[PDB]
Amino acid sequence: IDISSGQYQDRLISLIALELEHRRQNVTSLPIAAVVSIHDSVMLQYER
Amino acid sequence: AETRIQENNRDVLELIKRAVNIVNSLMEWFDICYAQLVSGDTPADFWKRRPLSIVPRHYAESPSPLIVVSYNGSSAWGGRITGSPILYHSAQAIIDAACINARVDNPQSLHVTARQELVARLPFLANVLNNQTPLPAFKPGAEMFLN
Repeated sequence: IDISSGQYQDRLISLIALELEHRRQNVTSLPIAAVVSIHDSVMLQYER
Repeated sequence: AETRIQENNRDVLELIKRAVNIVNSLMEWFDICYAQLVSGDTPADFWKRRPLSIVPRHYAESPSPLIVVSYNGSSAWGGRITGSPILYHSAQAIIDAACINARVDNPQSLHVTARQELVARLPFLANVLNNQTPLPAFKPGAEMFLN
């Protein structure tokens, strides 16, 4: 038993949330630089 | 009322700013130095550290306001140290309502209920309705022509 069936549902929900946030809001209070900064090292640290 | 209006306006401005953000598209040294330099005190300096109160009352007889200064450190008239000061209220709305009830300005020609309400609300006004110590009209400045 494992949880590998809701990946597509989570991806589509995240995409819908992002598109509605872009259409209505303008990020601002949502941290967008910290996530990019941490992912810049996560991409080369977690996959290797 | 002005404070309530100001706080409502500031709350409106704060909520507008929040909506815009969400959707876009300390004299101790100074006192020591003053004491060292001036080396002299006057009564008109201790009250300068706290906000003062000015109550001018001018008139057409002479162009000079009647400035009134009240202590801020005491709960006197006009002082604001603990909360709402004396406002001298709850003594005009009832009189205005009584006068406008029968559309008659003079309270002498009012109803019995209005007279009873005025007596109950104003204990000092009960001495006029009984018609004691008769005097022609109400002329406080009678000494001149009387003499």
